[PDB]
Amino acid sequence: MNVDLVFLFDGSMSLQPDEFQKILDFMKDVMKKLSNTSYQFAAVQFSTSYKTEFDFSDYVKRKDPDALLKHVKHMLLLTNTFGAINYVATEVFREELGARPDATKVLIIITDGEATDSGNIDAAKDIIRYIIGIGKHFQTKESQETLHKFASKPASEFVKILDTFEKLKDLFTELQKKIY
Ligand SMILES: N#CC1=C(c2cc(Cl)cc(Cl)c2)C(=O)N2CCC[C@]12Cc1ccc(C#N)cc1
Repeated sequence: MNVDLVFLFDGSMSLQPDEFQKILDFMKDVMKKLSNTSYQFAAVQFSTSYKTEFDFSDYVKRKDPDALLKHVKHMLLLTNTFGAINYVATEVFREELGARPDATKVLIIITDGEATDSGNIDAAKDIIRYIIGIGKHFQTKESQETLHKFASKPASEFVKILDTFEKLKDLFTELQKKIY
């Protein structure tokens, strides 16, 4: 499983303390589970601006999820998802940062609300994109469909809607079952 995976997580002011922590814990749990594989990880927090919490080359050093995300500061601003995706496509998937030319590129977007910006995201066309929409903001079909534009096709497979943050645990279990 030679995959270069980037977690692009929402750090807007809409996330309460425990909700942000559950997002961080989900990323850590996934990384820990896939530590003995060819997976390589990078994580970017997005709100109004974007910040690479750790790059692929950082992950490779000791593969310590707890340590890699210990200094994360909850941004608590807006939700500029479109710009965040372009940021990942142009500033994170770079060989200079540890990305592997022959690895399959995957982007996991985790958010709890609609984007506060707009923009072309063709820069991420060679990236497999999943989006995890969490919470009441996505309780209606209409709101859920706004996430389709960020994900790969078909949305039925790349868009994951979770009613609560506790469901991240359920999602993780569901994902693990697929690789046997
Ligand atoms: N579906 C799915 C997949 C992934 C994915 C990961 C995260 Cl963190 C969240 C979400 Cl929404 C999707 C993922 O990275 N890959 C690589 C290609 C498709 C797959 C395949 C797969 C690999 C490993 C596991 C595990 N464990 C399960 C499935």
